[PDB]
Amino acid sequence: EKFRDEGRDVLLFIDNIYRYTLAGTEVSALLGRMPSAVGYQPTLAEEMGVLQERITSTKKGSITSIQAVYVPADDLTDPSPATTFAHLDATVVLSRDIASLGIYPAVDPLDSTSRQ
Amino acid sequence: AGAKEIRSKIASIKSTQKITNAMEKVAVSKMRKAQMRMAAGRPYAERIRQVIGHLANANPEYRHPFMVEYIVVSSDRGLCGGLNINLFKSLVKDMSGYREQGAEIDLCVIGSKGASFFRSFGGNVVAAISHLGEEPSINDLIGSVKVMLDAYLEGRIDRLFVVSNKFVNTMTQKPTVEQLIPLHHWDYLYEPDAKSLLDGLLVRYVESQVYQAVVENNACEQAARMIAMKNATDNAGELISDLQLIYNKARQAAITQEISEIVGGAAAV
Amino acid sequence: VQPNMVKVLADTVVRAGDLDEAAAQEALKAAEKALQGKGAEFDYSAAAARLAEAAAQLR
Amino acid sequence: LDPLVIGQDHYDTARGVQYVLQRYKELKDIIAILGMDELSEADKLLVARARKIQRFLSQPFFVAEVFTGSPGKYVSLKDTIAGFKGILNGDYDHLPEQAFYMVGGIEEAVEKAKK
Amino acid sequence: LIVYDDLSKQAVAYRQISLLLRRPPGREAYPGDVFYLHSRLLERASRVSEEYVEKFTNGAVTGKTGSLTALPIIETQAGDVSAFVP
Amino acid sequence: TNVISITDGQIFLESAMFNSGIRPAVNAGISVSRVGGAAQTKIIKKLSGGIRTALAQYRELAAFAQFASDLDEATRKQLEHGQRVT
Repeated sequence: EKFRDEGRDVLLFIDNIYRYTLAGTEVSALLGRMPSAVGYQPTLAEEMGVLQERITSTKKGSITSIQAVYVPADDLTDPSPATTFAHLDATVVLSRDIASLGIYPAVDPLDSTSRQ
Repeated sequence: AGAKEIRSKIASIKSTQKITNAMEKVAVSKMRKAQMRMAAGRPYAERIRQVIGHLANANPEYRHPFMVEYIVVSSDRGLCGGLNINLFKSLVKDMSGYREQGAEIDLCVIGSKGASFFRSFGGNVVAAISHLGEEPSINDLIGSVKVMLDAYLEGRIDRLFVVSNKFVNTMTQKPTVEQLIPLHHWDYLYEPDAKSLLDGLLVRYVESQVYQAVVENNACEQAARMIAMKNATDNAGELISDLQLIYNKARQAAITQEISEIVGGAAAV
Repeated sequence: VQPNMVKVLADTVVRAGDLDEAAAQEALKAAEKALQGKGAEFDYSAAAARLAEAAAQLR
Repeated sequence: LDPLVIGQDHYDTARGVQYVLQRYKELKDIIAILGMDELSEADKLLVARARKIQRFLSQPFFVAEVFTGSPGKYVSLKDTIAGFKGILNGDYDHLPEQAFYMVGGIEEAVEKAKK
Repeated sequence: LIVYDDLSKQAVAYRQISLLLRRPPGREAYPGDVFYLHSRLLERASRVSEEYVEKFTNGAVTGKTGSLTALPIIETQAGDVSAFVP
Repeated sequence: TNVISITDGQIFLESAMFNSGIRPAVNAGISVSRVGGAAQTKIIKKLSGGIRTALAQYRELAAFAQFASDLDEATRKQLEHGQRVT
């Protein structure tokens, strides 16, 4: 946000957005709050919104974010993936098969998508 | 009930999907064995046709009854991708021409699914053979072929045809009807009488054409079986994907319910 | 035989009037149809459409 | 649904319909994977009758007329038993499967098959 | 080299103490800090640089790197790797 | 399921139809309006009745269309009209 306010376009890399959700679940349990669906914190959507709504394009500059995503039990309907996908604008999928052919970067042009 | 029954259904369908994927290649392997057997029998039929052509042109002294004016091939087993149905559907098209012409029909049947078809509609069977191996032998066809040849010599049949599938390509089996009985510088040195030679060669010619129709239908069957097992493998994959979605719902419900019973129990203590 | 070609067209079994007739008579006996019928079979389309749809719905 | 309350004719017709629909429900997974053509000659006939019974159970209502346009139908118990008994006995094996859909009494299935 | 023959039994013992101390339960009744229990233990297994060994030993050991390798063992239930502790 | 128990009909949008290029992806097979039949104007009410049946005739033949060109004239005309209405 300081670099954005200097009039720049900035990249914010988040090592794993699932670990941010889990840290919120752990803190919520330590504070004694009543758990929600699948055992997540009752504040799941608000905690994601407070972080994701600051990453935007403004009149001064912008912050673009690349976030690594982990899907629990390969279930795309789980509350963590389901809450995260509401904020994403693009999906880049890396393929082990494409890397085996010697092509780099190993993006899958068929599975990867963008709202743009 | 819950997650346990769904997990058992998935495992059962997953085991079946693996063999239908493998059996598709087993059918392709058997398709290639049938295709080499189709080619191996051609030199004999074409030379018999070359001999009869000259031996009839050069000898205007005698005209065989076969030179002046249905045998149905079907499978003995399951997994056929519409092979027998497309053939029976087509037989009616040529029979319709016979109904407009007012002509009578005699039928010969090769294979168990063909016998089951005519038996379910009241079709008049003059001869029938079944339970032949995937690699048949011409000596089993002699019986069924002779009854149909005799009916021609007795004047009971005006024209005879062989109904079978033709191998257009590895993805296409075509239903067909082919006429069997009604078909220059030197002369041959006949040891026996020419009538005996022409009469003997014409019998070998028709038997050879019926055998080639049977072997080409078996190549079409293995090609149809490949498509059918490919489709079964693909169809099972859609069922497993849907059952995985139902399982995930039960996984989330079990975790939510256990926590709701646990939180209620700790609030009372 | 021809001046530049020799073709031998062999037979798979020993033909004869008895074996040749017997296979035909056995094929009449094998045509075991308790009720012979007529052959008109007007239900062709009713069965052909059912199986055409069933074979399409499978794919 | 007791022989001492409704009589044996109604009771056996209802039990016959349930037996056919139960057997059709057991074949659903096999039909989805291998198709209808792999079933036995007995199962094929039962599945064909199950599909007709399942469609004959449908009925246009006098309160549902606004949704589609079709006129409503009132079917007596006598006509209901006669229709399902005939389908179970095989008296309608020749009529097409779509002739039973939305027709009230069994005689209307015979008239719908003429189109 | 260190082998922890059952980290799942350590988690069960810590869950017992936490429930008897009346601390708030989460998924599978484990406390909110069960991830921190195993993470605090497993991040000690490491390889340290020559400068770390030279600083720790006050120059008694020079030009050598030390290490601790860990082989933790965990028991699954009917192959379910999606359980909380696993 | 709670909102369907309150509202007077639902417009279902299908993911398969949307990914197939049919962008206004309304699923006619299950989308319904209870009070809306009395709300249409005379011109749209009279012309729409013939169009909902055409889409019902297409729903059963759409997937098999590539090899359906050899069927009877009735089946072929119903499919051809169904593709044009779609």
